[PDB]
Amino acid sequence: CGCQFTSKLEGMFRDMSISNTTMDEFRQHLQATGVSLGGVDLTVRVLTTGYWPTQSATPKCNIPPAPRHAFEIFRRFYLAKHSGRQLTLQHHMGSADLNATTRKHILQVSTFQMTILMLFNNREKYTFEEIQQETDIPERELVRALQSLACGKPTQRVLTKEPKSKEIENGHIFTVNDQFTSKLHRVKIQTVAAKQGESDPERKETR
Amino acid sequence: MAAAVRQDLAQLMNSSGSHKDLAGKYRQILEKAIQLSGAEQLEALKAFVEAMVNENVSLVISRQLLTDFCTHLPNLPDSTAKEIYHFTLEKIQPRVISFEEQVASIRQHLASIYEKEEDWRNAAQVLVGIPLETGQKQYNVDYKLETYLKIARLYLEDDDPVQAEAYINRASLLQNESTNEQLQIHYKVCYARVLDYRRKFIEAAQRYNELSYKTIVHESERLEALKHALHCTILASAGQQRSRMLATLFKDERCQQLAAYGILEKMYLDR
Amino acid sequence: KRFEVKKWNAVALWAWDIVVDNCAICRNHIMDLCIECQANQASATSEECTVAWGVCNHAFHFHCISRWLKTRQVCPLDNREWEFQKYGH
Ligand SMILES: [Zn+2]
Ligand SMILES: [Zn+2]
Ligand SMILES: [Zn+2]
Repeated sequence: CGCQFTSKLEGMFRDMSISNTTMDEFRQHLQATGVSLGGVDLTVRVLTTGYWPTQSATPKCNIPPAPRHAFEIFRRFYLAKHSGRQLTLQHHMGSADLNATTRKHILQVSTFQMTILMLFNNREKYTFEEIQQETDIPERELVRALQSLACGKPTQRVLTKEPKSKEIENGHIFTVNDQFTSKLHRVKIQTVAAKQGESDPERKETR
Repeated sequence: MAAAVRQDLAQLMNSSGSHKDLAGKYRQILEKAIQLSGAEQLEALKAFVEAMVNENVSLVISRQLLTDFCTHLPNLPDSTAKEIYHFTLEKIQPRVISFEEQVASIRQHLASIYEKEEDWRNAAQVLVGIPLETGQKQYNVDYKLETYLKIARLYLEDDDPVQAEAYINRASLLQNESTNEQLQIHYKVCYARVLDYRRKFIEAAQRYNELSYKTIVHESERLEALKHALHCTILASAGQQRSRMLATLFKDERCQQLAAYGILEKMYLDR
Repeated sequence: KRFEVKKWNAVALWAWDIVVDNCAICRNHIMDLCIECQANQASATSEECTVAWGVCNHAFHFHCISRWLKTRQVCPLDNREWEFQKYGH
């Protein structure tokens, strides 16, 4: 090809290069002490806005506490040793491992349901109203993220509810089941990425 | 009796129940703390602030009780309440991304208090700290314009151009979005003041002359703006633009009213 | 607690500002016109002279770096090196 979006790919790969350079320099940073904890095992990445698009709107959702501390530390570093540019927060991407606890099976949360798990860490037995009122949580993407732990789950359920039903209600309580059958210590719930057909909307807008 | 208030707050934090009942109990505790005075009231309100920012307390409960606390404080005079304002401003950092209306109100109140004690430097420092750009509260254009205007006005008497120049830049950036006519007039007055201050006496004279032929501006304020235009024109770099401005200013009769009437008469009529 | 977060794989986006209050080719300012236009009036039509932003985030008046690309040479910071990523501050 020529140079129209080959530069877009150049920047895309530049972003990965800068991400790994930042990863190794940050590893040197936490090798030299680190004061408090909360940065137990973190993987923060540096990507530019001119090569990774926003997606829809640059959302402004909330952040879980350990992720809050990680984002604050990364922002302080980027404003201290990479000054001249400020970060913008968005909510579409990422992942995390949720250490649950007869064995200790570690879960996986894709940056959306981990706010609900934050509210549960504070105190569980919440409901849809609790996670929609005190979270500043987005639209039905929230429903898809939440149904991952409860709806359509095999016999490794980690977020059980009393009103057993297919459709989602409002006043329904969440609990936890140990589920010793889930011997896997890195069980993940990959409800996202169900298809890759590129639904008409995005195709039409980019056309 | 601040220890009793702190113990009650700690016990209520671990209590389980409906949101309305907990909010009412916490509001009663806050009212009891306000009824105190001196160091006891200071420590009780500090404990209340610490409890509100605590992770355990509900989001709605925390935000609403901080709002009520911030509304009750202006009743207490300009005193150690300012110290607890600083303490609360420092306190809001784990939840500074969830709610910022309380932070913005605290910053505005602290800036007003500093302006009361002839302190534009510290009021400017406080009011700069507002995160207007974020949009996570999505402040309407009028509020951002008012905040930037206040910072620019504060910086004019603190005498620090660089940051006020950038703030005027951003106020102009978001300026062509706002609605209020009186706010626009105030912004134009402040911009003309900035132009007069920096070196832009000719541009300040132009802006003041443009604002002089207005209606909503007070006749006294219109006369003051015209006097500023006249003084800027006299002090401006003497050239073609200054000559044209002097010729234009030789038409207003309220120019003739002013004491510098003779001065620009001498300027334009050549001597 | 019953659930505890162990890892995180966040993606952090950033924006480029390097806000300053000066120019290069006209030596006046980021805003408030340039050498080739001087005043605000005299056939401006809402002042058709804005700030141009490059891919490297350097900021000039559009007219300034436009004539820079036109007058001396086009090779220095050509379409391969200098892009046009924004118009206005
Ligand atoms: Zn220019
Ligand atoms: Zn021009
Ligand atoms: Zn450019």
